[PDB]
Amino acid sequence: KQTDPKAKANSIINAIPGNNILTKTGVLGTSAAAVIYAISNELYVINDESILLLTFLGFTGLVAKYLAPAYKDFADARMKKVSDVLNASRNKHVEAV
Amino acid sequence: LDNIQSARPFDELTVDDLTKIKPEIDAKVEEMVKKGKWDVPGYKDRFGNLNVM
Amino acid sequence: MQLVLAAKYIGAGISTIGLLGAGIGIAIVFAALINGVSRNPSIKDTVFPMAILGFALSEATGLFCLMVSFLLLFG
Amino acid sequence: MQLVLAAKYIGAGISTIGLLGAGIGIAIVFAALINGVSRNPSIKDTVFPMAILGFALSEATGLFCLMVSFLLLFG
Amino acid sequence: MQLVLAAKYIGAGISTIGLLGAGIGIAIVFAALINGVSRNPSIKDTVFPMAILGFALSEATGLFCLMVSFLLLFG
Amino acid sequence: QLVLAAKYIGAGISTIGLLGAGIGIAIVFAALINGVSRNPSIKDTVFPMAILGFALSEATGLFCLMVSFLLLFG
Amino acid sequence: QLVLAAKYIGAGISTIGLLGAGIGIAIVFAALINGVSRNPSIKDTVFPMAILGFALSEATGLFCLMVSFLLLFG
Amino acid sequence: MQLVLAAKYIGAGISTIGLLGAGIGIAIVFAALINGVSRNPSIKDTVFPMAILGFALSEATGLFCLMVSFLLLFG
Amino acid sequence: MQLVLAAKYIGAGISTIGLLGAGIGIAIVFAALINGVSRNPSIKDTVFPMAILGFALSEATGLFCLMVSFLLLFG
Amino acid sequence: PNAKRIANVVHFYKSLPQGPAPAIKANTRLARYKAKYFDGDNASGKPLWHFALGIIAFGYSMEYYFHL
Amino acid sequence: YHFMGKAIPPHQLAIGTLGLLGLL
Amino acid sequence: MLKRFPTPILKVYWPFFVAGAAVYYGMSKAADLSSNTKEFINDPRNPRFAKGGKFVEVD
Amino acid sequence: SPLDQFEIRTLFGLQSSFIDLSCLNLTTFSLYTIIVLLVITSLYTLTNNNNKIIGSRWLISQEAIYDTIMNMTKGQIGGKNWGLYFPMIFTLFMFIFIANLISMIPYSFALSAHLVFIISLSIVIWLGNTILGLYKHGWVFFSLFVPAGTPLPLVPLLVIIETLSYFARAISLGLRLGSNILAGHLLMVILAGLTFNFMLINLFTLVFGFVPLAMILAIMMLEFAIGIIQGYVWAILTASYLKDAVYLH
Amino acid sequence: MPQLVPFYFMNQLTYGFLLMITLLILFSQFFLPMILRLYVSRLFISKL
Repeated sequence: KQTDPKAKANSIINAIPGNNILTKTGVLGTSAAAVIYAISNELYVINDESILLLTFLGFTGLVAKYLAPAYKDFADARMKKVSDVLNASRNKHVEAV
Repeated sequence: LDNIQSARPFDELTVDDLTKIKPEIDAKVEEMVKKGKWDVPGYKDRFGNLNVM
Repeated sequence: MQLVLAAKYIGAGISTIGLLGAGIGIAIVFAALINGVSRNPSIKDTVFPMAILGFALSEATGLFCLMVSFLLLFG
Repeated sequence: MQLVLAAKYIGAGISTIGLLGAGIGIAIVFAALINGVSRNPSIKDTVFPMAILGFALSEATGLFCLMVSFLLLFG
Repeated sequence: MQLVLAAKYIGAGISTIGLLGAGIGIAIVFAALINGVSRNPSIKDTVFPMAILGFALSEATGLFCLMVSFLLLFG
Repeated sequence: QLVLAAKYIGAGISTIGLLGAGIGIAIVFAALINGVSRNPSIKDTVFPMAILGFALSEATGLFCLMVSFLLLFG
Repeated sequence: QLVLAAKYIGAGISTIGLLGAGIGIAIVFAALINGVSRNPSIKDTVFPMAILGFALSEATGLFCLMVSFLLLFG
Repeated sequence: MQLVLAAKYIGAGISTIGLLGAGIGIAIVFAALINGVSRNPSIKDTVFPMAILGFALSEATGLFCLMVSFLLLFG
Repeated sequence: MQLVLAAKYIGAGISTIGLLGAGIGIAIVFAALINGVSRNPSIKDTVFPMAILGFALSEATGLFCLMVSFLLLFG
Repeated sequence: PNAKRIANVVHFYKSLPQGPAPAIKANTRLARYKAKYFDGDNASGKPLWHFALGIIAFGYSMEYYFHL
Repeated sequence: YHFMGKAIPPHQLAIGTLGLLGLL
Repeated sequence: MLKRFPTPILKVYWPFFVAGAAVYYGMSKAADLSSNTKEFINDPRNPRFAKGGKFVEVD
Repeated sequence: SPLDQFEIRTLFGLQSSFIDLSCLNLTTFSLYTIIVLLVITSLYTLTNNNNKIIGSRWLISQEAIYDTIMNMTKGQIGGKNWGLYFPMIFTLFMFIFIANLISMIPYSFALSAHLVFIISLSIVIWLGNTILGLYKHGWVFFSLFVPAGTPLPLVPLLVIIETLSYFARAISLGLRLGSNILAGHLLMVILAGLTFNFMLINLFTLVFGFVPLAMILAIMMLEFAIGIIQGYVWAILTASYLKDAVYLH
Repeated sequence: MPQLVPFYFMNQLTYGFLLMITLLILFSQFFLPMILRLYVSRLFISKL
């Protein structure tokens, strides 16, 4: 109905149906139902501890935005140093024979 | 040039493969544990220990 | 029976004053850490375990007072 | 239950005093930070995380005395 | 009830003792700022934001005290 | 009546925090003196920071003072 | 049973003495940090003096805790 | 004699407030000990028995305080 | 009567708080003594009696604190 | 000398040449879980999020069944 | 390595005080 | 997988294990002494009720 | 009751009438010990991709923990044989380090905040220092109780209030950790309980009700620090205590 | 405090000490030397 929704939402439903999914007719065919069941049946009570859950979600967001690529760069540099010295020492020593 | 003739999977060499080609590694590690030396002599100088502090 | 719980809660209130002896404690430890690193930049990796050691091994004496407060409040 | 609820308010009053530890504490940490930057302006990115760490670890001892007051007010 | 209310006024009186921590502390921060500018004047623009940060964070632990004081007044 | 008496007790209690200002203002002015004496050329730069610190520590004392007045009158 | 309630006030008041102990362990390790930072070759010489002074200061903070335990349990 | 028996325990609690002075005092003595040996390594054998002398002489006050606490608690 | 016999014990419990003055005072005296001996060794024979003189009347102020507790504890 | 030579060529002759016996995958319902998340170049920290979500779900089910 | 009354130098002295306060 | 190495963990750590047995026994007697108090003699999940006896219930 | 998060509930159950078999049964505490054991097993078994030398990015973490506890226990006991007490100084770390990250997960449970287990573990380590010290050094083990060259007329005082500090060491080492974990969790739950009832009054509070949420986020940021630092402080004090017990000063 | 004083003392302590002896034997014989094999292997390829 919209301008670009008929392709973007189609690719979203295709990527939701691209991994062994026999529900390619409607990707949200069973999900949007079970959401209504959980809301109307009161399966998740909003709790005292739910605010702690929300702050843990925000904490995980901060970790996955900031600490994850920094640790990725650190681990990759250490991995490069390990593989570089371990390869170059044996190469330059074995070449002299 | 038999050293270069056998090719080099050092990025994917298994420690089980070194234990199979060298039982001396297994004996050295076993005696080094039995006496109690968890230190590795001469490791820290060329390889950074990466302790936090 | 009201007197027991009343004096119980008063004593539990009294037994949290000792945390001002721990706030200043952590303060003086990290203050000396800062002044020791600033006047010698190559001592950090030797003075930092003594910093963490002195930090928690000084808080412990405020946490004892907090446990007296918890045994009053809930025990 | 009027006596125990009157004692709750006095206990929450007494458990406020321990915040002065943090109030002097954060200041001693940042005062050492300033006096360490003035002796050596090159060690800023080494020293300042330790100042933030000492800030947090003394503010924890402040909040451990605030939470007893929040128990004695309501819980 | 007068017996609960009078004790609430007493607890509100007791609570504000902890603000002397902030009162000493903000001044310790600014005093170290003054002694730091007098050693090196070219570092004032770098150091003064952390001085006003220390003012804010030390005023925080005094206003928690003031918060408990008002909650023992109007609640 | 007990409540009016407790008002005066709490008003008496809440003035203890003024010693915080009474010590801290002096630490600021002491650093001011020891800064001017070490370096006289920085006096006009340093002096407004001392005035600001006096004002802020005075405000921290005046919070206890106004809680004392609220327990007195209001 | 006024005594059963008044022993809890005593167990609360007798826990204030740890205020000195925490500041004490701080001053000891503060001097240790300053002494290592001024003289880097004194750590193994003077560190047992620091552990000794800590042990003495805690025990003399611990007197208050054992008096509190005697009041609360005896 | 419930009032006097309660005042025994209250006085035994309030007695050990002054015992924190010994905890600060041992620390100030050993603090100057570390600070003095840090300058001169060769002054240890003179200063260290003097340090334990000052330790015991400052310890006597806290021990007298704890003694008055045990006198009020046991008689 | 029990009302004054309680107050005797409570006042004796109060009067040991002043002992922290002596407990810190002996420390400052021997701390400056240790700093002076470690700073200048050969001045010890002159400096040490002044430290004993300061300790004597500081401990006497501690005994002045303690004697009111003895006076109120036994009548 | 010889002490390096009869060390290094004798070490090198049975060094398996082309990265032989590769065994890049298997089928045990966790080796496929180890290859996608934990092995050589994937290595990502998403299993921490899987594990945290597992404890959140399990603890919420237990808390709802007992207290709510 | 103490020397009490010019006697044999005592071992460490620590056990005797604990033995004195034990029998009380 | 993993090759087990015979590290000496008994001729090194025996007083830890002896202390563990001693604290185990002392906490057993402490638990039995605490499970018969006035507050906890009518909590129905204690192991007294699974063998024989029922409900002293005189406090 | 803000402290209901530490309730121990029995799940799988077992009983009898012959023998009291109620000691062992799968419980919340027991299930979280099974989870701690499986996590610590998972950090080393499937971490190592097919026993490769290069040591993939997951193994750098358990490399750094190993190295920062080797270089910590070499600088404490540091004698002829320091490595003989290295597995205990590592497995006292990893239990407390994993059992204080699992407890941070919102609907979960603190193993470390049970004083009866941690104080028991501390008393176990204290008696295992005294027995080891007596066995290794005879009757002269009590030479630990005199500091250094001290004047003899004040030695027995300095022995009494040295031994009092020697058996305060039994409960202090545990109660430090117990107090930190318990106070941190009780702080987070009480501030969550206050900000919940802050946000159920009139709709103007859900507007600009982001600052108490940010304060709780800051306390959760602080709580990982106060959880990992205690896992380090345990393993530094029970290295210093083995220095005292093994080597006489 | 009510929650840390139940009947479950022997439960807590039993699974705790079983886990301690488990992790001790398990760490010491399995997992620390599988790191130390990596160490000796890296240094042995480095010395060659």
